[PDB]
Amino acid sequence: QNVGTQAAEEPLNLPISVCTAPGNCQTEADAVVLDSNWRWAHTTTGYTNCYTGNLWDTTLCPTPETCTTNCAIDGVPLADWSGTYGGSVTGNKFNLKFVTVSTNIGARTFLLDSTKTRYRMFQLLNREFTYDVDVSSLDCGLNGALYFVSMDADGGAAKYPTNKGGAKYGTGYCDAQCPHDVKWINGLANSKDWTPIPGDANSGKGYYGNCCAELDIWEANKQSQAFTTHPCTPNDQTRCEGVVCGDNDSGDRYNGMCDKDGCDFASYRMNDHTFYGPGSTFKLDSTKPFTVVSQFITTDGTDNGDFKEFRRFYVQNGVRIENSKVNFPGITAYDSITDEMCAATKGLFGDLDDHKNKGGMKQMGEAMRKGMALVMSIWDDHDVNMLWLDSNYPPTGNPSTPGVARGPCPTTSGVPSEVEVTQANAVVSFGNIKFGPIGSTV
Repeated sequence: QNVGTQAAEEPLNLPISVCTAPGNCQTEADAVVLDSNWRWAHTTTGYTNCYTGNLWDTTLCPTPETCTTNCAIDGVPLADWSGTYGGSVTGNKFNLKFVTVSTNIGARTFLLDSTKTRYRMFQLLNREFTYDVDVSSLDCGLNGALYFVSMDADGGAAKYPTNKGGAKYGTGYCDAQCPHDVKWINGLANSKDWTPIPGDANSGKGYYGNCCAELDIWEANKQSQAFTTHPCTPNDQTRCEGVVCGDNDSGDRYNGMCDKDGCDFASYRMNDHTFYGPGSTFKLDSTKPFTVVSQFITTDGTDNGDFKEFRRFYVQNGVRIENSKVNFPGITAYDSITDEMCAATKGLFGDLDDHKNKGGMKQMGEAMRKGMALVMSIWDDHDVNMLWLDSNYPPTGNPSTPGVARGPCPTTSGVPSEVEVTQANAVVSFGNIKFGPIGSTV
Protein backbone atom coordinates (compact mmCIF):
# COMPACT_ATOMS: atom_id res chain seq x y z
CA GLN A 1 0.00 0.00 0.00
CA ASN A 2 0.85 3.63 -0.60
CA VAL A 3 0.71 5.90 2.45
CA GLY A 4 -1.95 8.65 2.54
CA THR A 5 -1.39 12.28 3.55
CA GLN A 6 -4.65 12.99 5.43
CA ALA A 7 -3.53 12.00 8.95
CA ALA A 8 -0.20 11.47 10.70
CA GLU A 9 0.44 8.00 12.06
CA GLU A 10 0.82 8.20 15.84
CA PRO A 11 1.30 4.87 17.64
CA LEU A 12 0.46 4.63 21.37
CA ASN A 13 3.52 4.59 23.67
CA LEU A 14 3.75 1.36 25.67
CA PRO A 15 6.76 0.70 27.91
CA ILE A 16 7.76 -2.92 28.55
CA SER A 17 10.46 -4.34 30.84
CA VAL A 18 13.51 -6.28 29.73
CA CYS A 19 14.84 -8.26 32.70
CA THR A 20 18.18 -9.86 33.70
CA ALA A 21 17.16 -11.29 37.13
CA PRO A 22 14.06 -11.35 39.39
CA GLY A 23 13.04 -7.72 40.10
CA ASN A 24 16.00 -6.38 38.02
CA CYS A 25 14.51 -4.99 34.82
CA GLN A 26 14.95 -1.92 32.59
CA THR A 27 12.28 -0.06 30.62
CA GLU A 28 12.10 -0.47 26.83
CA ALA A 29 10.13 2.43 25.30
CA ASP A 30 8.03 0.59 22.74
CA ALA A 31 4.71 1.46 21.09
CA VAL A 32 1.50 -0.02 19.66
CA VAL A 33 0.47 0.22 16.00
CA LEU A 34 -2.93 -0.58 14.46
CA ASP A 35 -3.13 -3.33 11.82
CA SER A 36 -3.52 -1.97 8.26
CA ASN A 37 -6.95 -3.72 7.83
CA TRP A 38 -8.51 -1.17 10.22
CA ARG A 39 -7.11 1.84 8.30
CA TRP A 40 -9.02 4.14 5.98
CA ALA A 41 -8.12 3.23 2.37
CA HIS A 42 -8.62 6.10 -0.11
CA THR A 43 -7.34 7.61 -3.37
CA THR A 44 -3.66 8.66 -3.28
CA THR A 45 -4.49 12.18 -4.53
CA GLY A 46 -7.88 12.68 -2.85
CA TYR A 47 -10.52 11.69 -0.28
CA THR A 48 -12.47 9.03 -2.16
CA ASN A 49 -12.78 5.64 -0.46
CA CYS A 50 -11.17 2.68 -2.20
CA TYR A 51 -12.86 0.39 0.34
CA THR A 52 -16.24 1.03 2.03
CA GLY A 53 -18.11 -1.30 4.38
CA ASN A 54 -17.02 -4.69 3.01
CA LEU A 55 -16.36 -3.87 -0.69
CA TRP A 56 -13.55 -2.40 -2.78
CA ASP A 57 -14.50 0.27 -5.30
CA THR A 58 -14.59 -1.56 -8.67
CA THR A 59 -13.73 1.57 -10.70
CA LEU A 60 -10.64 2.29 -8.58
CA CYS A 61 -9.72 -1.37 -8.03
CA PRO A 62 -10.53 -3.38 -11.20
CA THR A 63 -7.27 -5.27 -10.58
CA PRO A 64 -5.00 -5.49 -7.50
CA GLU A 65 -2.22 -3.64 -9.38
CA THR A 66 -4.51 -0.76 -10.40
CA CYS A 67 -6.03 -0.67 -6.90
CA THR A 68 -2.54 -0.42 -5.41
CA THR A 69 -1.56 2.40 -7.78
CA ASN A 70 -4.77 4.38 -7.13
CA CYS A 71 -5.12 3.88 -3.37
CA ALA A 72 -3.42 4.54 -0.04
CA ILE A 73 -3.83 3.68 3.66
CA ASP A 74 -3.78 6.54 6.15
CA GLY A 75 -2.51 7.21 9.65
CA VAL A 76 -4.12 6.87 13.06
CA PRO A 77 -3.80 10.13 15.02
CA LEU A 78 -3.69 10.01 18.83
CA ALA A 79 -7.27 11.34 19.24
CA ASP A 80 -8.66 8.58 17.00
CA TRP A 81 -7.11 5.73 19.03
CA SER A 82 -9.70 5.96 21.82
CA GLY A 83 -12.49 7.79 19.92
CA THR A 84 -12.51 5.54 16.84
CA TYR A 85 -10.56 2.34 17.61
CA GLY A 86 -11.06 1.81 21.35
CA GLY A 87 -7.32 1.69 22.13
CA SER A 88 -5.72 3.44 25.10
CA VAL A 89 -2.64 3.25 27.31
CA THR A 90 -2.24 4.14 30.99
CA GLY A 91 1.40 3.75 32.09
CA ASN A 92 2.41 0.20 31.14
CA LYS A 93 -1.21 -1.03 30.60
CA PHE A 94 -2.81 -1.28 27.14
CA ASN A 95 -6.63 -1.44 26.84
CA LEU A 96 -8.64 -2.58 23.80
CA LYS A 97 -12.40 -1.98 23.69
CA PHE A 98 -14.39 -4.45 21.57
CA VAL A 99 -16.99 -2.07 20.04
CA THR A 100 -16.28 1.66 19.65
CA VAL A 101 -19.07 3.99 18.42
CA SER A 102 -18.17 5.28 12.67
CA THR A 103 -18.70 1.94 14.52
CA ASN A 104 -15.52 -0.14 14.92
CA ILE A 105 -15.65 -3.85 15.83
CA GLY A 106 -12.58 -5.55 17.24
CA ALA A 107 -8.94 -4.57 16.80
CA ARG A 108 -5.58 -6.07 16.01
CA THR A 109 -2.37 -4.31 17.00
CA PHE A 110 1.39 -4.89 16.99
CA LEU A 111 4.30 -3.90 19.19
CA LEU A 112 6.77 -1.49 17.58
CA ASP A 113 10.35 -1.12 18.80
CA SER A 114 11.74 2.10 20.33
CA THR A 115 12.43 3.64 16.89
CA LYS A 116 8.70 3.25 15.99
CA THR A 117 9.77 2.13 12.46
CA ARG A 118 10.01 -1.69 12.95
CA TYR A 119 8.12 -4.31 14.89
CA ARG A 120 9.82 -5.28 18.16
CA MET A 121 11.03 -8.77 17.24
CA PHE A 122 11.20 -11.25 20.12
CA GLN A 123 13.70 -14.10 19.94
CA LEU A 124 11.83 -16.35 22.34
CA LEU A 125 13.91 -19.56 22.62
CA ASN A 126 15.33 -20.06 26.12
CA ARG A 127 13.44 -16.97 27.33
CA GLU A 128 10.47 -16.09 29.48
CA PHE A 129 7.65 -13.77 28.37
CA THR A 130 5.25 -12.41 30.99
CA TYR A 131 2.33 -9.96 31.22
CA ASP A 132 -0.68 -9.00 33.35
CA VAL A 133 -4.14 -9.46 31.89
CA ASP A 134 -7.76 -8.64 32.66
CA VAL A 135 -10.38 -10.61 30.72
CA SER A 136 -13.15 -10.23 33.36
CA SER A 137 -15.41 -8.31 30.93
CA LEU A 138 -15.03 -10.89 28.10
CA ASP A 139 -17.68 -13.63 28.08
CA CYS A 140 -18.67 -16.48 25.71
CA GLY A 141 -18.02 -15.61 22.05
CA LEU A 142 -15.20 -13.08 22.60
CA ASN A 143 -11.45 -13.52 22.54
CA GLY A 144 -8.81 -11.15 23.94
CA ALA A 145 -5.73 -12.64 22.33
CA LEU A 146 -2.01 -12.13 22.80
CA TYR A 147 0.24 -14.02 20.43
CA PHE A 148 3.31 -14.00 18.20
CA VAL A 149 3.54 -14.37 14.43
CA SER A 150 6.37 -14.71 11.89
CA MET A 151 5.82 -11.32 10.27
CA ASP A 152 8.80 -9.45 8.82
CA ALA A 153 10.17 -6.68 11.10
CA ASP A 154 9.43 -4.07 8.38
CA GLY A 155 6.01 -5.55 7.50
CA GLY A 156 7.46 -6.64 4.13
CA ALA A 157 8.68 -3.19 2.92
CA ALA A 158 12.06 -4.58 1.77
CA LYS A 159 10.46 -7.53 -0.07
CA TYR A 160 7.52 -5.63 -1.58
CA PRO A 161 8.45 -2.09 -2.69
CA THR A 162 4.77 -1.17 -3.29
CA ASN A 163 4.41 -1.43 0.53
CA LYS A 164 5.36 2.15 1.48
CA GLY A 165 4.17 2.05 5.12
CA GLY A 166 5.85 -1.09 6.46
CA ALA A 167 5.65 -1.70 10.21
CA LYS A 168 4.82 1.97 10.78
CA TYR A 169 1.38 1.35 9.18
CA GLY A 170 0.78 -2.13 10.65
CA THR A 171 1.30 -3.98 7.35
CA GLY A 172 2.37 -7.53 6.58
CA TYR A 173 -0.01 -9.48 8.86
CA CYS A 174 0.07 -13.23 8.42
CA ASP A 175 -0.85 -16.14 10.70
CA ALA A 176 -1.26 -19.92 10.80
CA GLN A 177 -4.85 -19.68 9.52
CA CYS A 178 -3.59 -18.30 6.16
CA PRO A 179 -6.40 -15.69 6.30
CA HIS A 180 -7.94 -14.31 3.11
CA ASP A 181 -9.50 -11.37 5.04
CA VAL A 182 -6.20 -9.46 5.01
CA LYS A 183 -6.69 -6.44 2.73
CA TRP A 184 -3.03 -5.85 1.80
CA ILE A 185 -0.65 -8.75 1.06
CA ASN A 186 2.83 -8.63 -0.55
CA GLY A 187 2.49 -4.88 -0.95
CA LEU A 188 -0.71 -5.21 -3.02
CA ALA A 189 -4.42 -4.82 -2.39
CA ASN A 190 -5.94 -8.29 -1.99
CA SER A 191 -8.89 -7.09 -4.09
CA LYS A 192 -9.08 -9.92 -6.67
CA ASP A 193 -12.31 -11.93 -6.34
CA TRP A 194 -13.14 -10.02 -3.14
CA THR A 195 -16.20 -11.41 -1.41
CA PRO A 196 -18.02 -9.83 1.54
CA ILE A 197 -18.49 -12.08 4.58
CA PRO A 198 -22.27 -12.37 5.14
CA GLY A 199 -23.32 -10.84 8.48
CA ASP A 200 -19.99 -8.97 8.72
CA ALA A 201 -20.53 -5.39 7.51
CA ASN A 202 -16.76 -4.58 7.75
CA SER A 203 -14.97 -7.65 6.35
CA GLY A 204 -14.45 -9.78 3.25
CA LYS A 205 -12.06 -12.31 1.72
CA GLY A 206 -9.73 -11.87 -1.24
CA TYR A 207 -8.09 -14.28 -3.65
CA TYR A 208 -4.91 -14.70 -1.58
CA GLY A 209 -4.29 -15.69 2.02
CA ASN A 210 -1.19 -14.88 4.08
CA CYS A 211 0.53 -17.71 5.96
CA CYS A 212 3.15 -17.77 8.65
CA ALA A 213 4.04 -19.50 11.92
CA GLU A 214 2.11 -18.53 15.02
CA LEU A 215 2.69 -18.97 18.75
CA ASP A 216 -0.50 -18.37 20.73
CA ILE A 217 0.34 -17.26 24.26
CA TRP A 218 -3.25 -16.40 25.11
CA GLU A 219 -6.57 -17.17 23.40
CA ALA A 220 -9.15 -16.38 26.05
CA ASN A 221 -12.19 -14.97 27.67
CA LYS A 222 -13.36 -15.29 31.31
CA GLN A 223 -14.73 -18.85 30.64
CA SER A 224 -11.84 -20.61 28.85
CA GLN A 225 -8.20 -20.04 27.90
CA ALA A 226 -5.63 -21.80 25.71
CA PHE A 227 -2.05 -21.62 24.55
CA THR A 228 -1.08 -23.20 21.26
CA THR A 229 1.83 -23.78 18.87
CA HIS A 230 1.28 -23.49 15.09
CA PRO A 231 4.33 -24.33 12.94
CA CYS A 232 4.23 -23.90 9.13
CA THR A 233 6.47 -25.19 6.32
CA PRO A 234 8.07 -22.77 5.78
CA ASN A 235 7.53 -20.56 8.86
CA ASP A 236 8.05 -17.16 7.18
CA GLN A 237 5.40 -14.89 5.64
CA THR A 238 4.05 -16.63 2.55
CA ARG A 239 1.23 -15.40 0.32
CA CYS A 240 -0.90 -18.40 -0.61
CA GLU A 241 -3.54 -19.39 -3.14
CA GLY A 242 -5.28 -22.70 -3.84
CA VAL A 243 -4.45 -25.73 -1.69
CA VAL A 244 -1.40 -24.09 -0.01
CA CYS A 245 -3.70 -21.86 2.09
CA GLY A 246 -5.40 -24.94 3.53
CA ASP A 247 -8.84 -23.33 3.16
CA ASN A 248 -11.57 -24.71 5.42
CA ASP A 249 -14.27 -24.17 2.78
CA SER A 250 -12.66 -26.44 0.15
CA GLY A 251 -11.90 -29.31 2.60
CA ASP A 252 -8.21 -28.33 2.65
CA ARG A 253 -7.71 -27.58 6.38
CA TYR A 254 -5.00 -30.29 6.59
CA ASN A 255 -3.59 -29.91 3.04
CA GLY A 256 -1.96 -26.49 3.35
CA MET A 257 1.40 -25.19 4.50
CA CYS A 258 0.32 -24.31 8.10
CA ASP A 259 -0.84 -26.37 11.08
CA LYS A 260 -4.26 -24.72 11.52
CA ASP A 261 -5.43 -26.59 14.65
CA GLY A 262 -2.07 -26.16 16.31
CA CYS A 263 -1.04 -28.15 19.36
CA ASP A 264 -3.11 -26.65 22.17
CA PHE A 265 -2.96 -26.81 25.91
CA ALA A 266 -6.41 -25.60 27.03
CA SER A 267 -7.07 -26.45 30.68
CA TYR A 268 -10.81 -27.10 30.30
CA ARG A 269 -10.38 -29.19 27.11
CA MET A 270 -7.67 -31.20 28.94
CA ASN A 271 -10.40 -32.08 31.46
CA ASP A 272 -9.80 -29.75 34.38
CA HIS A 273 -13.02 -27.71 34.45
CA THR A 274 -12.29 -26.14 37.89
CA PHE A 275 -8.86 -24.61 37.20
CA TYR A 276 -9.95 -21.40 35.46
CA GLY A 277 -13.21 -19.50 35.67
CA PRO A 278 -15.10 -16.40 36.78
CA GLY A 279 -15.15 -16.81 40.55
CA SER A 280 -13.03 -16.97 43.66
CA THR A 281 -13.25 -20.77 44.10
CA PHE A 282 -11.73 -21.53 40.67
CA LYS A 283 -7.95 -21.97 41.12
CA LEU A 284 -7.36 -18.98 38.84
CA ASP A 285 -10.12 -16.36 39.15
CA SER A 286 -10.87 -14.75 35.78
CA THR A 287 -13.00 -11.97 37.40
CA LYS A 288 -9.73 -10.40 38.61
CA PRO A 289 -6.42 -9.56 36.91
CA PHE A 290 -3.55 -12.06 36.94
CA THR A 291 -0.05 -12.59 35.58
CA VAL A 292 0.61 -15.08 32.75
CA VAL A 293 4.17 -16.49 32.59
CA SER A 294 5.44 -18.44 29.57
CA GLN A 295 8.83 -20.22 29.43
CA PHE A 296 10.28 -21.58 26.18
CA ILE A 297 12.60 -24.45 27.06
CA THR A 298 15.24 -25.79 24.66
CA THR A 299 16.93 -29.19 24.39
CA ASP A 300 20.29 -27.97 25.82
CA GLY A 301 19.15 -24.94 27.87
CA THR A 302 20.75 -22.52 25.41
CA ASP A 303 19.60 -20.22 22.65
CA ASN A 304 21.03 -22.72 20.06
CA GLY A 305 19.01 -25.76 21.20
CA ASP A 306 15.78 -26.99 19.63
CA PHE A 307 12.47 -25.83 21.15
CA LYS A 308 11.26 -28.72 23.36
CA GLU A 309 8.69 -27.38 25.85
CA PHE A 310 6.27 -24.50 26.37
CA ARG A 311 5.80 -24.18 30.16
CA ARG A 312 3.17 -22.00 31.85
CA PHE A 313 2.38 -20.69 35.29
CA TYR A 314 0.31 -17.88 36.76
CA VAL A 315 0.50 -15.36 39.58
CA GLN A 316 -2.68 -13.88 41.06
CA ASN A 317 -2.59 -11.53 44.04
CA GLY A 318 0.95 -12.75 44.88
CA VAL A 319 -0.03 -16.46 44.81
CA ARG A 320 1.95 -18.62 42.39
CA ILE A 321 -0.35 -21.00 40.49
CA GLU A 322 1.17 -23.86 38.49
CA ASN A 323 -0.48 -24.96 35.26
CA SER A 324 -3.33 -27.48 35.27
CA LYS A 325 -2.70 -30.99 33.99
CA VAL A 326 -4.10 -33.31 31.35
CA ASN A 327 -6.71 -35.45 33.12
CA PHE A 328 -7.73 -38.59 31.19
CA PRO A 329 -7.39 -42.30 32.12
CA GLY A 330 -4.17 -43.84 30.73
CA ILE A 331 -2.74 -40.47 29.58
CA THR A 332 0.27 -38.89 31.29
CA ALA A 333 -0.64 -35.80 33.32
CA TYR A 334 1.17 -33.32 31.04
CA ASP A 335 1.22 -29.66 32.12
CA SER A 336 3.04 -28.17 29.16
CA ILE A 337 3.31 -28.39 25.38
CA THR A 338 5.79 -30.99 24.11
CA ASP A 339 5.82 -33.23 20.99
CA GLU A 340 4.85 -36.21 23.17
CA MET A 341 1.91 -34.33 24.76
CA CYS A 342 0.73 -33.32 21.28
CA ALA A 343 0.90 -36.89 19.93
CA ALA A 344 -0.77 -38.44 23.02
CA THR A 345 -3.62 -35.92 23.35
CA LYS A 346 -4.37 -35.68 19.62
CA GLY A 347 -4.32 -39.51 19.57
CA LEU A 348 -6.94 -39.53 22.35
CA PHE A 349 -9.06 -36.79 20.72
CA GLY A 350 -8.86 -38.34 17.24
CA ASP A 351 -7.34 -35.12 15.86
CA LEU A 352 -4.90 -35.33 12.94
CA ASP A 353 -1.41 -34.47 14.23
CA ASP A 354 -0.65 -31.82 11.59
CA HIS A 355 1.64 -30.20 14.19
CA LYS A 356 3.97 -33.20 13.78
CA ASN A 357 3.56 -33.14 9.96
CA LYS A 358 4.75 -29.50 9.98
CA GLY A 359 7.94 -30.37 11.97
CA GLY A 360 6.56 -30.10 15.50
CA MET A 361 8.18 -28.22 18.37
CA LYS A 362 11.51 -28.06 16.49
CA GLN A 363 9.92 -26.22 13.53
CA MET A 364 7.95 -23.95 15.87
CA GLY A 365 11.29 -23.14 17.52
CA GLU A 366 12.97 -22.13 14.24
CA ALA A 367 10.31 -19.38 13.88
CA MET A 368 10.98 -18.33 17.46
CA ARG A 369 14.75 -18.28 16.84
CA LYS A 370 14.44 -15.93 13.83
CA GLY A 371 12.20 -13.62 15.89
CA MET A 372 8.45 -13.02 15.95
CA ALA A 373 6.18 -9.98 16.21
CA LEU A 374 3.86 -9.46 19.19
CA VAL A 375 0.14 -9.16 18.45
CA MET A 376 -2.59 -7.97 20.82
CA SER A 377 -6.20 -8.24 19.72
CA ILE A 378 -9.86 -8.46 20.62
CA TRP A 379 -12.31 -10.20 18.30
CA ASP A 380 -15.42 -12.28 17.73
CA ASP A 381 -15.54 -15.22 15.32
CA HIS A 382 -17.76 -15.09 12.23
CA ASP A 383 -16.75 -18.64 11.14
CA VAL A 384 -17.18 -20.78 14.26
CA ASN A 385 -18.59 -18.40 16.96
CA MET A 386 -15.61 -19.11 19.25
CA LEU A 387 -17.07 -22.57 20.05
CA TRP A 388 -13.59 -24.10 19.49
CA LEU A 389 -12.34 -22.06 22.46
CA ASP A 390 -15.17 -22.04 24.99
CA SER A 391 -17.99 -24.51 24.11
CA ASN A 392 -18.49 -27.94 22.52
CA TYR A 393 -16.78 -28.31 19.15
CA PRO A 394 -18.21 -29.78 17.09
CA PRO A 395 -21.51 -28.42 18.66
CA THR A 396 -23.21 -31.74 17.87
CA GLY A 397 -20.43 -33.77 19.57
CA ASN A 398 -20.90 -35.67 22.80
CA PRO A 399 -19.35 -33.49 25.57
CA SER A 400 -18.11 -36.66 27.34
CA THR A 401 -15.96 -37.57 24.27
CA PRO A 402 -12.39 -36.36 25.02
CA GLY A 403 -11.56 -33.23 22.99
CA VAL A 404 -15.13 -32.05 22.32
CA ALA A 405 -15.78 -29.93 25.44
CA ARG A 406 -13.58 -26.79 25.55
CA GLY A 407 -15.67 -24.69 27.95
CA PRO A 408 -19.04 -24.19 29.68
CA CYS A 409 -20.49 -21.81 27.06
CA PRO A 410 -23.71 -22.88 25.32
CA THR A 411 -23.41 -23.97 21.68
CA THR A 412 -25.82 -21.13 20.78
CA SER A 413 -23.29 -18.56 22.12
CA GLY A 414 -20.88 -16.35 20.20
CA VAL A 415 -23.06 -15.22 17.28
CA PRO A 416 -21.27 -12.00 16.19
CA SER A 417 -24.49 -9.96 15.80
CA GLU A 418 -25.48 -10.89 19.39
CA VAL A 419 -22.07 -10.52 21.10
CA GLU A 420 -21.55 -7.14 19.36
CA VAL A 421 -24.68 -5.86 21.18
CA THR A 422 -24.43 -7.76 24.49
CA GLN A 423 -20.64 -7.29 24.94
CA ALA A 424 -20.16 -3.90 23.20
CA ASN A 425 -18.29 -2.51 26.23
CA ALA A 426 -15.99 -5.52 26.76
CA VAL A 427 -12.36 -4.41 27.20
CA VAL A 428 -9.22 -6.55 27.35
CA SER A 429 -6.21 -5.13 29.22
CA PHE A 430 -2.62 -6.29 28.64
CA GLY A 431 0.02 -4.72 30.87
CA ASN A 432 3.35 -4.82 32.64
CA ILE A 433 4.93 -6.83 29.84
CA LYS A 434 8.24 -8.41 30.86
CA PHE A 435 10.80 -10.34 28.81
CA GLY A 436 14.06 -11.96 29.85
CA PRO A 437 15.88 -15.16 30.79
CA ILE A 438 13.95 -18.01 32.37
CA GLY A 439 13.19 -17.13 36.02
CA SER A 440 13.76 -13.38 35.55
CA THR A 441 10.22 -11.89 35.12
CA VAL A 442 8.52 -12.36 38.53
